[PDB]
Amino acid sequence: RITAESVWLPDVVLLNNNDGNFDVALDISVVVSSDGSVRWQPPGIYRSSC
Amino acid sequence: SEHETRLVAKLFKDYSSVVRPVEDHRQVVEVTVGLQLIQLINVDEVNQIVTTNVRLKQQWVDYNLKWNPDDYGGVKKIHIPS
Amino acid sequence: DIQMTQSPSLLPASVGERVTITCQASQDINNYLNWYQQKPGKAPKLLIYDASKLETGVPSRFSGSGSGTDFNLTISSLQPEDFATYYCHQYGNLPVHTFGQGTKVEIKRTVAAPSVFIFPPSDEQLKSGTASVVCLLNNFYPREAKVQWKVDNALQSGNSQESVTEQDSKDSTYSLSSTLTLSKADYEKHKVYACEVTHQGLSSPVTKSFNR
Amino acid sequence: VQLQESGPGLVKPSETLSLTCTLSDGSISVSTYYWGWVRQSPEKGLEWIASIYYTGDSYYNPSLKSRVTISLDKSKNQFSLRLRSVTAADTAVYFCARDHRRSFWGSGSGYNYRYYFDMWGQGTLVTVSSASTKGPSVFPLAPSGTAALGCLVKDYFPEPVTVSWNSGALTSGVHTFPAVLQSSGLYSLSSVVTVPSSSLGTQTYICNVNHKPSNTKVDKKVEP
Amino acid sequence: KNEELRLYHHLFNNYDPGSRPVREPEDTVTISLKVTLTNLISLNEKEETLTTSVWIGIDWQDYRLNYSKDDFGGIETLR
Amino acid sequence: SEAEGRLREKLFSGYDSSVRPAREVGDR
Amino acid sequence: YTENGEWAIDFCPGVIRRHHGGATDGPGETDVIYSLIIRRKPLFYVINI
Ligand SMILES: *[C@@H]1O[C@H](CO)[C@@H](O)[C@H](O)[C@H]1NC(C)=O
Ligand SMILES: *[C@@H]1O[C@H](CO)[C@@H](O)[C@H](O)[C@H]1NC(C)=O
Repeated sequence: RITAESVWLPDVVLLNNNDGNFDVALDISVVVSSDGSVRWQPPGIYRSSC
Repeated sequence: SEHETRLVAKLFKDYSSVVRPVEDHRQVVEVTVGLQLIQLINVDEVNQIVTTNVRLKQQWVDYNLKWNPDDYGGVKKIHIPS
Repeated sequence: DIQMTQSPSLLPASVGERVTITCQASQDINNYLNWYQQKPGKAPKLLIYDASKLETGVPSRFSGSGSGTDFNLTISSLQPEDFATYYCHQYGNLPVHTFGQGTKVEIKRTVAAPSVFIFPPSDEQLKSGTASVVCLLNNFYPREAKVQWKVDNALQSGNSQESVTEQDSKDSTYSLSSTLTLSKADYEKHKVYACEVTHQGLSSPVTKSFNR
Repeated sequence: VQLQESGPGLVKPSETLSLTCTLSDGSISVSTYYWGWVRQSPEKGLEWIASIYYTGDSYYNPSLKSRVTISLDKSKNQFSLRLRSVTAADTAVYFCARDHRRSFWGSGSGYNYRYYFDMWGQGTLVTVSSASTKGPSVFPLAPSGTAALGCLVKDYFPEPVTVSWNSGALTSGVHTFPAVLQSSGLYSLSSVVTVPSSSLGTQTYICNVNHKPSNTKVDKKVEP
Repeated sequence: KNEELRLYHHLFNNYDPGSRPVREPEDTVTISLKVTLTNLISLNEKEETLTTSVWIGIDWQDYRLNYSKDDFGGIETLR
Repeated sequence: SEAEGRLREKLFSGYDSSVRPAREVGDR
Repeated sequence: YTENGEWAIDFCPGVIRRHHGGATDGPGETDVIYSLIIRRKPLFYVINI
């Protein structure tokens, strides 16, 4: 379990956000398996245009 | 990744973001600016403020950030923090 | 307008040699000159810009120098991958460009005399109504050689075409063919046919001939 | 990140040669670049044709300015060349190139500029001839301590032709020469090979010539 | 080589932004001040708040950051 | 967690978090 | 300059003030005060109220 800023992350963002906030609410940590698999489940408070 | 890691290490070994990215101080940095309007958020008439969502595309050349792809595994493009 | 003359048109050299190509501008162009390298079957590649500045990723072996009129492209230690055709390019304040003539850098070796062969037209080609006489120079260095066609000891002109191959890696030599094309009647009108070869590596010219 | 030329490889005389250069991973609407065309020929060397700015400003080689029209297309990120009244002297390898413009400031004078071609395409060969597809004629040039022989390939069009000796078995000492464009407008060459004299009677020598547009396949046995 | 880099190294390789640009402790630094108002955004009476958009021009002298354009190829300004 | 620390130091030696993981150029 | 919809800037003098210069007051202090004298345009209240 490694802090997310220590590893490479894809720059996945909410493109259709309304308030200009693109990214997640908390970086938390990624879970890295021995085979190189990385799972990341960050929280996000999102205001999307509808 | 190994090639790109080596390249990113090489490019920023002695890089400076303070001075303009020119090979001569008389050279002018030429920037192409293009605005994209995504959304017209609001038009406040009382305070006379228009809120918009935009992308501000900026294109220029950094003459200290060139490399030969053949020396780095054929890497022709990278993404780096601004 | 501005014209650029590049010399030499051919610069034989060996690995480790220091070579220099020169470019002369008709007018004064300050340092508004770039240099390009081009390998066979490839696009030109920028080496030096502003007549003295090395482009990023270029080996330090290449250097450029000069002011208005006269400019230079020097290679300090020629390497196996530096054999190519080099060009000088002139530009102004507007995108108007003039390229100098190419300068080829080839592999240097000792002088090799040609093997001269002479082949008549086949009877099938005569059945077609034409006649090709093929005179072959095999394995000769340098590229400079002269071929002349003689008909019963009468010189020809304007009816011979030359073709030459590139330098081969194994022996670093050249090969040439001269084809002389005539009609069947003109071919039959004369008896003896010869090709006459002059080369710096030959003590005297060598003639190869046949009779019908 | 890359440039790609596209256009007909053959143009009839007096027609219009049309070429189009497409950008890969880039935009044509950049202020620091012009987009230009440069042709290379064996007899003329490199020769710049024209350049165009994204705002539409064009600059031309004075010799070719009358016949040249360089144009732009921002939607497709393309730029094209149209050379009119094309003749045999226009046969050449056409490269599309990016003219990198650097701007410099002069005190009291303003902007002054410098140029170099930093990006080139692969280069599209264009041949200008009124001839049509035709098959080669093969003639054996029979030999006279080492003896030379060969095959003469005459009057074919268009290039190229692949020559092999003994189905590729014989390669050492084999030399195939570049094609020569005759006054008739048709190509020709000779493929020669030197062999030991003592093997002339013991070894068989056959030349296989293959010409793709005409689908001509000739296996000519060269013997005395 | 960009002369700006050499000028920056000359001015900032030995420089203390935490110290005032005074040769003696009791010397005073003089600041030339201008305030340019771009927009008067609002005056909220309920909150008694004036919202304005401005930009402040602030000029002064730093003897440590002094240079001549002749010694650096004609550079007259460095950002 | 000495073993975990050793594993972390082994993994993050020469690791660039800004570099996308692609063993070969063209790998998605 | 685009004037505010409700407020017109009539005056804006600036003054450099110095104070606390006495011996007992300790080291002297200074500041710069700009006095935006602004006028309301009451058209909305006249029309609507
Ligand atoms: C190029 O080098 C040659 C040989 O050293 C010299 O004679 C000539 O003046 C040089 N030309 C330049 C620097 O333009
Ligand atoms: C600043 O330094 C330059 C030389 O770099 C010198 O000519 C000048 O007198 C100096 N100015 C001051 C105010 O000390």
